[PDB]
Amino acid sequence: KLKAPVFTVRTQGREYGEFVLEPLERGFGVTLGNPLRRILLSSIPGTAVTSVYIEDVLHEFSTIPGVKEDVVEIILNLKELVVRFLNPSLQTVTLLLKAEGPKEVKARDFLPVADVEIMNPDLHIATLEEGGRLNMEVRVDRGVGYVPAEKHGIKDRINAIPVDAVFSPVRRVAFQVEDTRLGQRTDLDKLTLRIWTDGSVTPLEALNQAVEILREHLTYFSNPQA
Amino acid sequence: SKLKAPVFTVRTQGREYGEFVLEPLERGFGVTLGNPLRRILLSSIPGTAVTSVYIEDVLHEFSTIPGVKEDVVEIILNLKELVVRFLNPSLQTVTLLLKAEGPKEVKARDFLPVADVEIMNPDLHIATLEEGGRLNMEVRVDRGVGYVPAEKHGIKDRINAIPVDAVFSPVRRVAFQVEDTRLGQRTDLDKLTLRIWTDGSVTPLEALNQAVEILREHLTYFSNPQAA
Amino acid sequence: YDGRTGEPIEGPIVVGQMFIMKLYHMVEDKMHARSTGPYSLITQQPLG
Amino acid sequence: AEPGIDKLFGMVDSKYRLTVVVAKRAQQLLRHGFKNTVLEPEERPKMQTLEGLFDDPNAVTWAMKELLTGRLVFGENLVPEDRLQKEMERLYP
Amino acid sequence: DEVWDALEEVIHGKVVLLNRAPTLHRLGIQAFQPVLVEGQSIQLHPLVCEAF
Amino acid sequence: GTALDQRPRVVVGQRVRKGDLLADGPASENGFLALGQNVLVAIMPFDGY
Amino acid sequence: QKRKLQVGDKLANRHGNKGVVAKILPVEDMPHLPDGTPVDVILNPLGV
Amino acid sequence: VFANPDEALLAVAHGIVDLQDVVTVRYMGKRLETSPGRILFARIVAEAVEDEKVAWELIQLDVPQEKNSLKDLVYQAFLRLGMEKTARLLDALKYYGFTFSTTSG
Ligand SMILES: Nc1nc2c(ncn2[C@@H]2O[C@H](COP(=O)(O)OP(=O)(O)OP(=O)(O)OP(=O)(O)OC[C@H]3O[C@@H](n4cnc5c(N)ncnc54)[C@H](O)[C@@H]3O)[C@@H](O)[C@H]2O)c(=O)[nH]1
Ligand SMILES: Nc1ccn([C@@H]2O[C@H](COP(=O)(O)CP(=O)(O)OP(=O)(O)O)[C@@H](O)[C@H]2O)c(=O)n1
Repeated sequence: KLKAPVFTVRTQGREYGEFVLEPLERGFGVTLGNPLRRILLSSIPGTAVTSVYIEDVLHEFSTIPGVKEDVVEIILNLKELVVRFLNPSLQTVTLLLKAEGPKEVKARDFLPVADVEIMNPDLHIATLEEGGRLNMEVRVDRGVGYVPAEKHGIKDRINAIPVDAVFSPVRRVAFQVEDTRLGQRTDLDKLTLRIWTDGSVTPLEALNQAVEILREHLTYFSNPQA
Repeated sequence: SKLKAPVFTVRTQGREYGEFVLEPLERGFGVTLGNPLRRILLSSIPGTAVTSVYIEDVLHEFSTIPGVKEDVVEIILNLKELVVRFLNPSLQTVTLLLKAEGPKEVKARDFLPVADVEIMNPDLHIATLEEGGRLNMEVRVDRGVGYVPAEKHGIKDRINAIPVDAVFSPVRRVAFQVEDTRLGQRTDLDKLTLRIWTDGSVTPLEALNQAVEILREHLTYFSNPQAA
Repeated sequence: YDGRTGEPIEGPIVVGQMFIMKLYHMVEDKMHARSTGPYSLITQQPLG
Repeated sequence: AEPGIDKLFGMVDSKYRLTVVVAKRAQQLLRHGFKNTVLEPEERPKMQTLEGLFDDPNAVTWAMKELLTGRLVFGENLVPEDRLQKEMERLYP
Repeated sequence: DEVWDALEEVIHGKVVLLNRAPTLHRLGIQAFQPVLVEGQSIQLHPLVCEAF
Repeated sequence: GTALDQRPRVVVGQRVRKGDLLADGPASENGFLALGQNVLVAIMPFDGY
Repeated sequence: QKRKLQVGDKLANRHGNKGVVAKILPVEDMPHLPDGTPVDVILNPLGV
Repeated sequence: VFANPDEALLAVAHGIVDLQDVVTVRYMGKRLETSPGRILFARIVAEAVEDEKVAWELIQLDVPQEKNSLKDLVYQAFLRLGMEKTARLLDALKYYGFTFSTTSG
C-alpha cells in the first residue's frame, strides 16, 4: 500500500484559500475535487439580500432625483452586501437606511440591529447631493446556492422589488489535478483546491462544511428501508 | 429548509446484478453521489484473478500441446476469464489442479475441488482434447486490486510457469441514472439509481459498501491542516 | 457522459463502431540513443 | 521562460554578450566550487530531492541569478586575465 | 532505484536540443528542459508543433 | 518479423464439403480478412490528447 | 515477444486516418453511454 | 443583470444561463451587455498576465476569438509585457482552450 496523504493549507486573509492533498491514488484527484466543487458552489449555507423597498419608484428601470445612481445600480451594490447572523434562531432580518444631505452612503449607515453583523461597512451604496434623500428597506434571508429573483419573488410590501439571491458565501472554486511520483510509482495524483469566499465564512470552514455534507450524504447508503 | 433522510431501496438479480435507489435528493446531488461512486467501483474494488499457469511438458507460452486443439496462448486467454470466489477473507492465494485426458471438452468444472474456493462459471470452456491428448495444469489465483500486467508482477511458482496478466476488478459495468422527483412543494429534486453488474465473485451490494467505505476514508484525509 | 465529472457533453456526439488496424511502425523498434560507440574507419566519425 | 530574462536582455547591448558573460561566470563558479559567489545564503538556488533541500548544482542558474543581483561588473579590458586568475586562486584555494 | 534519483539530480536545470527534419528554418531546432517520463516516446508541447 | 501461424477451425467428426475452411491463416477470421479490431469510437476533442 | 498496445504505436483505419497513441486512459475516465458502456477510441473531428 | 463576473459565472454553474447567452454584467466599473463566455475569456487573460488594466486594453471583447484576433493579442502582449508574461499567457490560453473544446460538444 501507500502512506496516508499530506494536507497543506495556504490562506490569504479570511477571503482566499489554497489546499493541497498529495499523494493520491490514480484517478482520485477528480474523484475528490468534483463533488467538493459542486457542494461548495451549491450547498454552503449563507445570507443574502432578498428584497428592497424604495419610495417613489414603480419598477427597477426608474430613477431617483437627488441620487446619481439608478435603481439598478443601488440594487447591484446591495447584491454585494455581506451580513452575518450570530445566533442560529434568526431567519429573516429587515434593515432600514436613512440618508439625507450631500453624503456618501455606505453600509454603516444602516441602523444597528441585535445579533446582525455587517462585514463590509465601507461598501459604497449611494451618493447624495444637497437636497437628496434615500430611505431604504432591505429584507435579508438565509439560504443556499443561487436563486433568481423570478423564482422566489417574495416582496414584503406592494412596491418591494425582488432581488436575485446570492445565498452562497463561496464566490469561486477552482481545482487542478497534477501528476506526481513517490519512489518507483509515478502515476499518483496531487489535488489543488482554490476557494474565494465573501468573508462571512473562511475558505477552510467552507471546505470543512462541504466535506461534512458529503460524509453525511454517504451515511445515507446504510439502512435499506426497501 | 433541511431535507429529510431519503429512502434507500435495493433490488437484486442473483449475485451479479443490483439496482440501488436513493430518493429524494437535493438538486444536483445525484451526480455528486453517483459519479465518485462509479469511479471507485470501476477502479478500486478488490477481487481475484488468475496470476500464474504451469502446464506439463510446456516450456513457454508460444508452444503447442499434442492432442490439444488450442495452443498455449489461446488456453491462457480462456483462463483469463475464470471467475473464482474466495469464501474466506483471510485467504490470499490458491492453486487449482486440473488433470484431463482426451477425447473431451475440458471446462472450468473439471478443476479439482478446493476448500473455501468456488468457481462461479463452471461452464467456461477451457480446451478441446482428442484421443491421445493429456492436459496437466496448475493455476495460481491471487487476491489483488486493479490491472497488473504479467511483466510487472512476474509471478512464477516453478521454473516453467507462465505469468498471466491479472485483471482483479470483479465489477463488470457501472451506470447511474438521475430522474426527476419532487416532495410536496419542492420541485426539481433528484432520484438516483445505481446499476451495478459484477461477475458474481462479489455481489453488487458488497462492492457498493466497499466503495462507500473507500470514499469515507478518503474524505477523512481533510482533517490535518499543515502550514506551508 | 464525461467520466471525470458525470455531466454530459454539452452536445450530442457521433459514436459508432470502427475497424482500426495496428501498423508495424512501433516505437519499440525506433527508440535509440547513444553516448559513445564505434567510429568509422577513415573519417573517424560515429557510425550510422 | 527563464526568470528575469527581459531584465538580462536589457542589461546588455547585445544578447550574445549576455550569453558570453553568463558562460564565463558559470566557469568561474565551477572552478572555485561556488566559493566566489556574490549570493548570500538565503538567495542561494535550491534543489529538492528525497534527502532534502540542497544547493542547485547547475552553475548557469547561479550565474544568471548573480547577474540579476547586479553585484557583477562586466566589460572590455577590465583586468588582465593572468592577474585575475592568480587573484582568484589566492582568494579561493 | 537510486540511480534514477541520481539521474534526476544530473539533468537538473540542463536543457536538450530537439530537431525535426527537414530543418527548413532555425526554429527546426529548439531547446527544452527534459522531464523524465515512462515509455519510449518523446512528448512535445502543442504550441511548438507549427514551428517544427 | 511477424509470426505467422495456422489455427484449426474444425473438430473431430465434423463433415466438411469441398472448399470448406479447415484452418485460419494469419490475419484471418473464419475465412475473412482480419487486419485489425472493431472498436467503439467517439468523434470529439479530448483535453488536447 | 508478445507486444501490447502502448503509447507511441501507430493505428489507422481504411480511409487514410492514421495516428499514434498519445494517451491510455483508465476505464473510469473514458466517455460512456447512458447505460454505462465506455468507448474505446476517441478521434479528433479536426482531421475530417 | 449581474453585479460582478463571479455572480454571472455562479449563475452559469447553476444552469440559469449559458456561456453564449447575452446578459448584462458590471465589470471594471462599467455595465457591459456581453456574454459570460467573453467575460470568462477576459478573466483568463487578466489572471494569466497578472494585470487587469493591461489585459483589458489588450483584448477585443465584442468579437468571437479566432485565429487572427488571438495572434494579435499574443503580439500585443509580447510588446507590452515581455517574453515571460507572454509565455505564461500562452500556456493559460492553451489550457483553457483544450478544456473548453473537450466539453463543447
Ligand atoms: N523529413 C522527412 N520526413 C518524412 C518523410 N516521409 C515521412 N516523413 C515523416 O514521417 C511521418 C510519417 O510518414 P508516413 O505516415 O508516410 O510514414 P513513414 O514512416 O514514412 O512510413 P511509410 O508509410 O513510408 O512506410 P514504408 O513501409 O513505405 O516505409 C519504408 C519506406 O518509406 C519511406 N520512408 C520511411 N521512413 C522514411 C523516413 N524517415 N524518411 C524518408 N522516407 C522514409 C522510404 O521510401 C522507405 O523505403 C510523416 O508525417 C513525416 O513527418 C521524408 O521523406 N522526409
Ligand atoms: N518527402 C517528404 C515528405 C514529407 N515531408 C515532411 O512531412 C510533412 C507532411 O507530409 P505528408 O505528405 O506526410 C502530410 P501533409 O501534407 O501535412 O498532409 P494532408 O494535406 O494530407 O493533411 C511535410 O510538410 C514535410 O515537412 C518531407 O520533409 N519530405
